Amino acid sequence: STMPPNYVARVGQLKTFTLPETATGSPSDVELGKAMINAWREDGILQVSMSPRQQALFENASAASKRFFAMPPNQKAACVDTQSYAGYIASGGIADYSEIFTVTKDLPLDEPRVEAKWPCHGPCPWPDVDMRTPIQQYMDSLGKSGETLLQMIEYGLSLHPDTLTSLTKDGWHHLRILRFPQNNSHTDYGLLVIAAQDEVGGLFIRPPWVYVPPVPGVFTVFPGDIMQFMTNSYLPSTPHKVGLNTRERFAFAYFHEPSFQAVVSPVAKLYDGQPPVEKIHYGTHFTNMFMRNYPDRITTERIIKEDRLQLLDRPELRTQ
Repeated sequence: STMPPNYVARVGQLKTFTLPETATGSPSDVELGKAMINAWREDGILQVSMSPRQQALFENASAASKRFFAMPPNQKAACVDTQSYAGYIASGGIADYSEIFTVTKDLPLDEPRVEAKWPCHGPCPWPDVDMRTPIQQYMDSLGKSGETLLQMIEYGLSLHPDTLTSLTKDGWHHLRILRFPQNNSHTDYGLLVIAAQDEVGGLFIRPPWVYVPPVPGVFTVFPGDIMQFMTNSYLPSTPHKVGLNTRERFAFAYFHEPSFQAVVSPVAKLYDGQPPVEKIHYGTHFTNMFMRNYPDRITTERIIKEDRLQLLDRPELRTQ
């Protein structure tokens, strides 16, 4: 077993599926959607086989990840932006700290949303184009898989068409490039979390702890908090923790998210009788989570100094 030491968990026997290239509402899509829902309600997590074209993009993105983390520390620490939370975040012989490079929506300085000084909207601090192109193409392939999974959920739950896919139009998709060093419970604010890992392993989940073994050629998908809110605990939020192994581990964390301007509301079908009157504005939910997780960041201080949080109450940031 590739399980990190000093940890006690059960090995997971997850179901593996193959997503169709285009969800059309065929009887094959309805049967596949219902099978994925039962897997999420029983084990809390399922695996999806990568297409051979997606495997090439994962290898290119994994190569650009190791090339970035091989740079000197001061060259990586300079990858910070004052308008966007994307960039490098550190922990502390070779290395001994957990490093993360978040990639939010990359918008130039002349974009209307960045000119209006909206919170979290800004350029992405890429160190070079050699890292920007492969990681961007990897996010585009994960965006296609994330949308097909949402169409599977609407077909399995027999929801009205475009019930979930209409929220992710220009969605605030962001990717978290992780690196965990040698050994010598977190949540997830979103609809679906697509995670890909190497052969080292160290991912643990909590069914509705269980170790997720590394399987070549597949990525793992588990819902988050926003999915549980809309579905009335039908698809529960799966907590995840990472354990340090004997060797360095590289992994990805993709978040298929609604639009920054979209306001999610519970599904009236999945609620007995009347649904709650509560509504979550994702733009306010996203900024509140990053301002709490990264308080000492220059991005948070600028939002506080320039008082950009007052823009979250304007209707232009709530209609899309």
